[PDB]
Amino acid sequence: PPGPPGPPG
Amino acid sequence: GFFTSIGQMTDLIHTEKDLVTSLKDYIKAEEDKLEQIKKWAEKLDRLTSTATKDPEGFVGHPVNAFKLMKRLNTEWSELENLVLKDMSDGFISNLTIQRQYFPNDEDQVGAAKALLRLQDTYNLDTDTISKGNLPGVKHKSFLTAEDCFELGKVAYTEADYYHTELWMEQALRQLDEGEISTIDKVSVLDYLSYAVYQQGDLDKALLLTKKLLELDPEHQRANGNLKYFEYIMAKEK
Amino acid sequence: SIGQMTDLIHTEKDLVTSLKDYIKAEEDKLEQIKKWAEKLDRLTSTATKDPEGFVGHPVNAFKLMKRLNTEWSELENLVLKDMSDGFISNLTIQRQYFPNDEDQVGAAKALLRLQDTYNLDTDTISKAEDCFELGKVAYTEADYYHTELWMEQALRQLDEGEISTIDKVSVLDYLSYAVYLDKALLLTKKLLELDPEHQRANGNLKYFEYI
Repeated sequence: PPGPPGPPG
Repeated sequence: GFFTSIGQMTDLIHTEKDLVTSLKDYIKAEEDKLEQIKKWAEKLDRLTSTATKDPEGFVGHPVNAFKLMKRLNTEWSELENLVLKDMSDGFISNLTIQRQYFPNDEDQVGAAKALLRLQDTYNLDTDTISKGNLPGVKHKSFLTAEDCFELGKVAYTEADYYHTELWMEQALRQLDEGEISTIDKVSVLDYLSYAVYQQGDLDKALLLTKKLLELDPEHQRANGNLKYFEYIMAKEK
Repeated sequence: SIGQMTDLIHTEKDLVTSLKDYIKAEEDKLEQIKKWAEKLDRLTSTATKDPEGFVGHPVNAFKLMKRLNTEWSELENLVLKDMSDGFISNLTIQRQYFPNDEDQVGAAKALLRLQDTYNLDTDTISKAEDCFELGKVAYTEADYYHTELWMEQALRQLDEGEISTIDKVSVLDYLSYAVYLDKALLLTKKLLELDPEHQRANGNLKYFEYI
């Protein structure tokens, strides 16, 4: 399972 | 203090005008040195072009050789000296002195937040503000795509994804209409897709990340966001 | 030597091109700094017209905070960027093969010899600071003969309106020495009319009188 978005950021 | 905020900016304006005078005098000084050096180089071009068309006959007569020795030994040093002469110290000293009185990062977010507050307060879409159509007011003032980008970033740091989304879109629109800017669309879509994600618009975030990857197929986070978005959506079912 | 020189002119021409690149680069930086100055000049002029209303505008305030905080720093960096580094490093490298003070006197002394070998008169050779250097090289070698010839030649060139960095007063003092009473007394009197503040000019003329 994929990981959540990091700050752009 | 509200009126001390204005008094401070007004003082800052007078300071900034004076920095411009100091800057114009600096420019004037560089132009004079450069013009001297330019004349000097041209003169040296003449001496060398004429020399190179018959170098051996030229160099044997010793008066010319004497002249050749002197130029490299003496004239080129004077030139190195002129070239190395710094003309900016007056201006730099003054600026160094003035930065004591400059605003910091905090004053810049404050002004940004006041923009966000007027927008919220008068219910303005971002394109209206950027284009200078504020509740009657003249004279019009405008935001660059990069200004929009910065406002988007101030909102972002406060985790205000509503304003983040809004201003990045405004920046993006302006880049798309053809504004030349130091800011690139990928940076904006990076922040934009992200704000859209915090706000729970999975579809919009997926679409925008795809637009980013269209411009930058090897964008590392955007590739990660793409797989992620696609995963959660397939699972919401 | 000659073959050595051929390499030196090559070095000098190539230095002129590097010099041309330096000039072009400074010009571009100067042009950028000027465009930025003009823009700031307009905002500050518009603003000065009505300061309060101006900063009174939330868009101008934000623009103001950012420009002072971020933009003037970018401008300063450009102002501070030195454009001569490439050229200056190169000139230093090319300078190993430059002649030095001893070469310059060598070619100067050779010139005196050549003037001597083919008997060229001072009027003939030139066809002024250069002339000044030569009178002095002879004087250093106690060659009061060539000193007289050469100071007289420089003055001839100066009176004929060739402006030069050399002050004429430095030229006449040595020449009055060079003559060494009548030509000396005359030139000394000539020195003092133009520049009364010369110490060693006054006391000598006073000394010349008693003899």
